[PDB]
Amino acid sequence: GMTEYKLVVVGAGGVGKSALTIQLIQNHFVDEYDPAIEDSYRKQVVIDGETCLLDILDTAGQAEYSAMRDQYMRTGEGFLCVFAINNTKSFEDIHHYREQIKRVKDSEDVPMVLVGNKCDLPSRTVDTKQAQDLARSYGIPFIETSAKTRQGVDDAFYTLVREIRKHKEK
Amino acid sequence: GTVHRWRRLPPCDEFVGARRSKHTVVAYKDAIYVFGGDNGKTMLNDLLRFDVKDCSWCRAFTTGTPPAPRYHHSAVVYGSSMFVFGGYTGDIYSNSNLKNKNDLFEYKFATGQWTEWKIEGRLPVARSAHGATVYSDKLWIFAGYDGNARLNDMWTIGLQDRELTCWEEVAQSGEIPPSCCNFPVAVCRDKMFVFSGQSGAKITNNLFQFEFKDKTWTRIPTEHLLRGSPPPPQRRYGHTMVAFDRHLYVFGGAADNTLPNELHCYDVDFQTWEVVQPSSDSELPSGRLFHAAAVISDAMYIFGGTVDNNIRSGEMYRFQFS
Ligand SMILES: Nc1nc2c(ncn2[C@@H]2O[C@H](COP(=O)(O)OP(=O)(O)O)[C@@H](O)[C@H]2O)c(=O)[nH]1
Ligand SMILES: [Mg+2]
Repeated sequence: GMTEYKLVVVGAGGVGKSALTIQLIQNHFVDEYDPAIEDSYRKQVVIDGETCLLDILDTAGQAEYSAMRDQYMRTGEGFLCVFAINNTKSFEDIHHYREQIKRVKDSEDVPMVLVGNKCDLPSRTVDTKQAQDLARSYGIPFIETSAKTRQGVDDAFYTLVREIRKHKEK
Repeated sequence: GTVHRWRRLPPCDEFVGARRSKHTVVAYKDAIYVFGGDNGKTMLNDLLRFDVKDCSWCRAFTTGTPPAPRYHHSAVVYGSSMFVFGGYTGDIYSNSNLKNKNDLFEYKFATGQWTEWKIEGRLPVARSAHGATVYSDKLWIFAGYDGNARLNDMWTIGLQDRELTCWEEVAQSGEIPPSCCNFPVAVCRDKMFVFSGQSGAKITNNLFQFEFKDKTWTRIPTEHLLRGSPPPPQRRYGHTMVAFDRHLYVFGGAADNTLPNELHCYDVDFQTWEVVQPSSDSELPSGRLFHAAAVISDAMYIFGGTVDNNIRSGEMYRFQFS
């Protein structure tokens, strides 16, 4: 099977969004990538025994949406809500970013995956239990990732694709 | 009244039209014509008319079926009529029936006549956030977002006879700007100019000029700034650029994490930049993006936009050129 999937990586600035999307595609960590640069990425990979076409938007910017983002946010089939496990503020903003997606698409069942990045850092501030509790209440998976070591990077993204498939089943 | 002065003109009351962004502004005679946009809940297709003389806002009189409510569309002038092209159409509140457009509408200022130009033959890809302008009796459209990727093609359409005209795609040569959207376009001398704009991975503060006569793009080597000249304005998107007396005036937009409100002036002949100094008694407009601009006589008019947080604006500002 050949199916396309529009994914949107959301989250506060500097949580890992860029370096995390770059890792899935080029299998290499990038220390410094322009914090306000927003463009799409594409990858053809097999998920659940089907060749998937991934259209991923690494998001940035704080003002009104560029026409490309405006449409990615309305057409996006699934969303990665990313926060840094060493930054409380990125975890607090997740509840806002969720309400954003819910109001944009006018639905309560929107495919989402909660991602706690930077788990390689020994300076953890957001307990794993907290985000696990939050994700269970939202009814979405929670995957801790490290773009530096690539741990869970493939899982978190592929899990979002699985959640899009599950929502399309109902 | 003073030279280089920001005057705060009476904003458009919600009694006439909702505060909006992503709209179009058009100058004709001594009036500003505002069309389309987003009020925060839904897309709009009303037509507003601001008379510069009495500073009177007004819901303009129309007859025919207007274009579908939309934003990120273009609007240009040709004689006694306005021309709207493209945009984003659907229902925001329910997030349904959303699509980009490539239709072409005419608005005769004399009669208020809305008339769709149903063009046959091959059409440009339906797009939004593109740039558009008029030159040599033809409507020029450039770049934009089509729903799949950012664009960099260019098309023309004759604006003389609806029955005989059809779309042609321009064979561009030269250093074409990278795929862009949410940028302003301005024509000066015999050249079309494009400054910055959301080009994703390749976003910079480069100034491109397009020579109409030989279809040639050129990146302005404004790196001469290192030899005394002031640096060009910081890279941005959703800003407005107007031309007046061989000078490009760039205002507004969202620049990374900021919403600067410096008024930048590009001396097109000297190929230098400058930050214009407003008067001591100027009512400075707050930083904004997705506003639209026009020029009447020797003044620039700024209407609308999003002004920090997500507060949409109906404010009208007038900068008096020399
Ligand atoms: N230790 C660690 N640092 C990371 C990780 N991912 C990103 N970073 C760092 O976090 C900073 C911001 O990352 P970036 O992807 O550019 O942030 P964003 O694009 O705004 O989400 C950069 O300095 C990265 O080097 C990670 O998994 N582990
Ligand atoms: Mg980034």
